[PDB]
Amino acid sequence: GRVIRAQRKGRGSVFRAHTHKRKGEAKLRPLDFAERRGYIKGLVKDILHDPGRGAPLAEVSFRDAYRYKLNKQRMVAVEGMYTGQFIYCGKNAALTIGNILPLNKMPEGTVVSNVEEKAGDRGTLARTSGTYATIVGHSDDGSKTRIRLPSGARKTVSGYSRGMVGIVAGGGRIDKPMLKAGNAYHKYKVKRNCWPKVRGVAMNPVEHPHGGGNHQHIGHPSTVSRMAAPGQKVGLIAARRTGLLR
RNA sequence: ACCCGAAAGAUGGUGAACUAUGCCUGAGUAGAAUGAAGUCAGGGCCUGAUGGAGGUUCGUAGCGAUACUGACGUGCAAAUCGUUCGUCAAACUUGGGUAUAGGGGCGAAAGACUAAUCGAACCAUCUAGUAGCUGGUUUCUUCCGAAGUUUCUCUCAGGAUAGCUGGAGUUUUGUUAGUUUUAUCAGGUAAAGCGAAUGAUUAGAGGCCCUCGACCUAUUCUCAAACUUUAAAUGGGUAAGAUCCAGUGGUUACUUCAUUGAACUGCUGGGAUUAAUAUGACUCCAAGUGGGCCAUUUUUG
RNA sequence: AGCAAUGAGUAGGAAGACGUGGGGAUUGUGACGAAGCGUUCGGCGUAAGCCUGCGUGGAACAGUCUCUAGUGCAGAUCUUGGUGGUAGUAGCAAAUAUUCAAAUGAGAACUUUGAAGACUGAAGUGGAGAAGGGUUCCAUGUGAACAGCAAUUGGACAUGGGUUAGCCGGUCCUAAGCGACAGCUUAACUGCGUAUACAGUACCUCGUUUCGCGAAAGGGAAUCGGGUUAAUAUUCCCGAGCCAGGACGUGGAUACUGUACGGUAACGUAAGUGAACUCCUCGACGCAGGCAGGUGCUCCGGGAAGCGUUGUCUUUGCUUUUUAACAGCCACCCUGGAAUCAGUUUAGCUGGAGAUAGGGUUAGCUGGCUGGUAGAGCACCUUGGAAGGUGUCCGGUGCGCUCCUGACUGCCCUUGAAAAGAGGAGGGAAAGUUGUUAUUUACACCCCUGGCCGUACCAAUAACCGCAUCAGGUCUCCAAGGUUAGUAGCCUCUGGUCGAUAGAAUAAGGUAGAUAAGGGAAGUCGGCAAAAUAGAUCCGUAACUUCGGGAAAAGGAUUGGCUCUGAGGGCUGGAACAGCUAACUCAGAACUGGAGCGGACAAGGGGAAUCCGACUGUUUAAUUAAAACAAAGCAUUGCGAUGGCCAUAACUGGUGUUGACGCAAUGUGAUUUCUGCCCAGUGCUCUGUCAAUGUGAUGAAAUUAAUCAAGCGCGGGUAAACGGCGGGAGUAAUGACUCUCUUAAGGUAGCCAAAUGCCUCGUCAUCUAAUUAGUGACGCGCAUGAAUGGAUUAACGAGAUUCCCACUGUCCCUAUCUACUAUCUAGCGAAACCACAGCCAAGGGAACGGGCUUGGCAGAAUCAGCGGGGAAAGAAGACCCUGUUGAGCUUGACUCUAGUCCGACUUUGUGAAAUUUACUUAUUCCGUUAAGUUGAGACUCAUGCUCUGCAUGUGUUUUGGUUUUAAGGUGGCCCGCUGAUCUACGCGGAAGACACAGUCAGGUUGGGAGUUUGGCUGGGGCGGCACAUCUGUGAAACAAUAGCGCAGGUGUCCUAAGGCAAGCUCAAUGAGAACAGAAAUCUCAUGUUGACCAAAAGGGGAAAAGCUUGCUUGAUUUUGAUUUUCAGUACGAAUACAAACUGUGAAAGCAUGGCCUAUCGAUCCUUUAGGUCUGAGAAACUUUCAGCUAGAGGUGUCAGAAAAGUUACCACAGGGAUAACUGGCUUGUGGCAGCCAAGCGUUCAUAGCGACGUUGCUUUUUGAUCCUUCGAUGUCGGCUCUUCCUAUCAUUGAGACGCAGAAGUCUCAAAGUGUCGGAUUGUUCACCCGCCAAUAGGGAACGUGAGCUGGGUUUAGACCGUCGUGAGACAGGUUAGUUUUACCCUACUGAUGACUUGAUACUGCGACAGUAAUCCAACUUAGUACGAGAGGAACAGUUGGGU
Repeated sequence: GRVIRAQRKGRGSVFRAHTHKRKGEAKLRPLDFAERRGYIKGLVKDILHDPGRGAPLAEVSFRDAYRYKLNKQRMVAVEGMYTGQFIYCGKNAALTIGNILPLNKMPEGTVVSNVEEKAGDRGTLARTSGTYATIVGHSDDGSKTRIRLPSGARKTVSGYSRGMVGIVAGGGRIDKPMLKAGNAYHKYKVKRNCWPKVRGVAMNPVEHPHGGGNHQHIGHPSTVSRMAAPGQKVGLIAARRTGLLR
């Protein structure tokens, strides 16, 4: 018996995300008339450290098309982007860093960040610091487009989907070692409580499938099926291959 | 269901005032030591200042609790007191608010903590839960008076079954017996046996040159729970007349070569206790008991 | 009534009586005394019981026959209540402390007041709040009880009284979060809940957020001084203000063809309009560091008051000298143009994107001056018996302490809330025509109102929580002087307190605290405890190293007081001078002292190595702080959102305000250095078997071949997945090398008697006088080894080991001193425990008696101690076994199951083609403030072709501006349309008849549930089957008869090895026959069974029961009886007939399987055989079904459940029916002593020995056993302390010798005296170094835990190795882990003490008990005796030493 801390994480409660001083969900500007029949001049007013992520957020000030008021979207900041810079969102904007073109306008070989999976998605792919999705090639029409993701994989995507030209800022922030436990602690405090992880072998055979025994060993295969239930699925899940790569 | 007694199970609720962890908003922590980058000068990268970094060191408050296996141990105290000791600007300490609840939580992981309750909290109920196991079980006299053995049993600390025992009814008195005698059988122990079989065993004799041998013939030493020709004592069986003996007729699908037999029956004779001694001899219902131990002789490891 | 015989009794049965509460019937008693109770007034009955005198009592009760029951107590660790002994006992001992007088009172160690003396010692025991408490606050009064002595006192008791707000808080806002709306789930209970139609009577034009709760520490309108009450105050009063809302009035500003002016500017002043809408600011924010300035505090000096000291000195020491909120006034611009760069901080920074400089503007604090304001407050003086006065002044100082501000510098894979509310700006909507106007409601003054609730007190060594007035715990603020680096320690001022039962003595033993000559760990498991070191300055500092460290390494010297000298600033008037003057900081010298001086306080012991973990960090609240957890680094795994992992009954959520430099799931554990081989096993993963449905055939119909998903098979990959990694001979003592059997691969690099090596205290060095320890090597390593990570490693450690120096009372070896105790008194005053009690020896006994038997004995009553006994107390043994008792955990146990994968059907419609791919409306997903979609059209320029063309086509992109309440054009008499195109009401996309969902079907599913995990048993377990069953023996001559006794056997075999008849004779021996023998085949003679009969062993058998041939199937059918086990049940096996039908033989007969004794199976269920059979209950026919009778399918635990582990995290009921200790019986084994005489002993059995044999003793070894103990006798060893035994090591006196002397060996009387210091190990033993006269062996519950110790063993944490798939296991190793109570009785040791032919006093006697001395050496005797020589004694005497 007893439920494993793998299983307790879905329950919510104490494993929820620490969202409080985070400064708004980062997105592209919601698909307008203006963006898809021409373009709309943004102005970058601020650049902000959002806590619990590597990327900066640019805060951008568009004029509203219909009312007198002045709107404000917060993007994930492509690097080479400064306070005072005009961004130009839309279909008929130039291919330069900052700007938010649809993917069919971008000529292949282009580096793109913060890309929309669907049309009007607001921007899902390649948002983490340093990353980008490169364009491979178009359709005959310009309807659909190939992209290569930060993983490796190759994704067909609608051409009327859009993203920012250039690489996301905060590039290469894993090349340092955190020397201290303290520096790990300050990292995961402003995210969820996922730290410190206890090894399941140290636990008793109640609390985990590995734990127990007069020597500190696992005792059955660490590799486990996709078909196994909640609370079996620990260790190496559905693994094609094990051991050191080459 | 004679009375009292579990470890547990389930149903429905109450708790984070202690503690575990997250979140929001507040507060807190002398004085020393060491002297990182950066900067300034002088000398040809060295020398001197400057500077004030660190999950750095010494050490207050605060958090903690190593040793004395000190004191105390019907305590001041259901965890305290003394001297000593760990850490002290951080993965730190801490108030209030808020989130997580019982096969659930929370866990820098000890099965820890979750109101002195934790290898599954607490409260009430199902519940007077079940117990082949412990402990108790309340007046007097009178009469009779056991068993620890048989078989079957997931049986070996229990049952069922028979026996031993009591009570309630009857049948009934030349019939009973843990005994001998008279006559007749069965038995293979004790002893005895090997110049009897079978098996074990010592000793010599007498049967082309030896030679111990061979084997044979008559003798000899000693033996046997799983060898025996022979064979006691003590025990065991049956019989000793009225539920008998004889003579004669009938019945019969049996039996015979045949009223020849066989068994059963009718009648007619013969006979009253036909060895000793003593002496009146079913049916029902039910209890307790099914751990036994000892002694003389026999006897197995 | 008579006669005779008889009379024990637990468990148990039956019979007759006695007694109790009520009902029915009947006979009665009683206020002249009922019931009950007490009693030496008594009586009766075998007894249960009954009757009754006397006393008390005051109202109901009894006898007899019946009916009825909540009907009889010594026990239940029974229940409730009451009461003892223990006992006037344990005890009231922390927090330094009280004393004297007077007053009050019945009464004073304890109340109050004074005087002294102490403590607290501003991170206070002080002054204020919160939580919690709830009247404890204040006054007056008091009989109890309470305040562990007292009490006149009180937080007790009683009767009264007390809490005043626009400004102090709540109230208002929103945070983490939480309730509800729309709906959505569910039978509801619940659970989810950001979805929705939520200003200018009438006319327009706007319109995206839903209501509320959530902070007495976050945000926020405004308050301060003095006085006042027995108890309240920023709340009352006096005075001085401020804020929110709303406002009259008089007098000023400004405008009147339209909202003030000034300055070059930064910006300014008494005023100086600003609607909709929009943007901005404040509210609004981290930590560390130093620097500067300020408040308050502390400090030094002068002046004026009062006070203190005065034998002596002292222009002296101390206290007071204060000023509130509120109100007024005291970075940026211009000129200019920088290199010979300049300005500037403690630190760095700043500057042609305009520095220095000169002149301005602005921000500010808790700064200065005046008002407030001296009238108040404070300190004094004089008249009244409360009136009136003077004074309150003027300056310094600082790395000082406190809090605040300011600008800087640094740190982060950490970047440090929101909303209410207040204001600004852009915008220009409105109004206003020189007067009742109109903007000013904060232009100045004036006027009015401010609700509701909290408000006392404690906030802790007595108001809270711990059952309590409990040495415990519980958030915040302020924080003085001296010493010092210092909020350290030590002493003090303000404020607070003396509350903690006292007095007397000063025994042992305690508790804490001191000190010890000589030696210096010899003590001990172990340096445990305690010592020693310690501050500052100057000098000096290694191995090793990740170059940062190690380092305060190690190792040295100095320090006090007093008198001097030198160096280090600031402000004034213009070569540097002249005046005035202020810090505590360094350096050095002289002198002086009992050589002291960080003088008290405070304050590291050090060094050399090994093991583990890198480090800081964390942990088992109340036995485990570590080597365990974590950690950074390293590596693997899954996942591109219709997704990965996870929650949910459902709806739907978490990760996710997320997107691979990410989230999720694992394993290793910094750095350095490496991570070898194995894919057969078990997992994981990659591309024949065969369910439901549906289809087709058969038959009257129910029923009864193809097709056939996933999975499993088949075929690959994968070890930083679980894991695994060999033997044997020969060969130059050794085996480079050759051969051989075998695995998926055969342990590679490394490392080792390891925290891992059984043998093992391994072997060789080293440390030691001596080492089961430590270190360094050596490896056939029981059982090392590579991210189950291998080998290292600086720094670090309340970690585990060893050695050295220093230092010590740990030790030799104990001794003294201090306080509080114990002790004695006054007052107060428990509890555990208690069958009855308390002197021993032996005996027997349930095998270690306080009681019993036989002895020794035995004299009141008491006090202080002590730990031998009471198998003392504390707990229904936690070890072990039993139970058809559990629970936690595991899995390849049995039965399932959430989840998931897969197929079918519904959802499910419309098309097309020969299963594929078109449609869109079901259904699904995403986005938007549902704003611009579909198809046509022109507006501008533009690549440019022809002015008008199809179009391909674009138009804001040059700068951190602005874009809102449209202008224009044009029509209605002041309001419209166009500008701003028509189109069709599809908000815009993505997917789409597939997903999803519902119901069935199949696979997977310790994630989870429920359950099980035999018995016998010289304890259980392992082993075995004694669990069904046969033979022989045990077995004691009928029968019966046990053990885990003995020797063996069975789960079959066979159409013949069954049946019958006939013929024949077998094993073996003897003598014979070409090839031929020891064995072939043939022949005669002899052959009592010596062969053979399917198999164990035993019976039985010769014209057979054996062998060979012939013919056959009785090994058939129908059911009963009997025998065997036995209950006289069943099964099985067998026997004897009956009624059939066959076989063989001439026939008699024989044959119902084997010549006889073993060779096997209920109910239920299934299955087949039999009948013209019975039933399916409305009636026929006819499939299927149910029956009746007889076989088979099987339970071997064999009279017949369907079944794996583990628990050291454990639990319950029990068990001495049953193990691990002592004790008891036994004595194989161990130990000790005899008897015989073969030989040894030059010769000689016996001086001394003693083979082959043989007889005893012992309970100091170890077994064997299970009697005692499981509602507990505290399981090793050491220390301490006593006594006993003799089987004598030494000492005394002898005897014998292969005894010359010396030295010995053997034996007798002998237990009087003695038997030691150390190294290693937990040791008991052992083995060494040494001494000595000698270092003998044993017992006393394997003496000795309310005597200690806790090293070992034997709980819970953790590590290694081997075993196990795992949880876990180990008589394998390793480290960390609570040792409770005496005050009872006796015993022992000490203390008083009643009484006896009187009192009292002194001197004595000595029954009896206990005993104490014992060893060695030197000098002479003596270089003598004796001896061939070497060597070499003794007694008496003398002198010392040990214990």
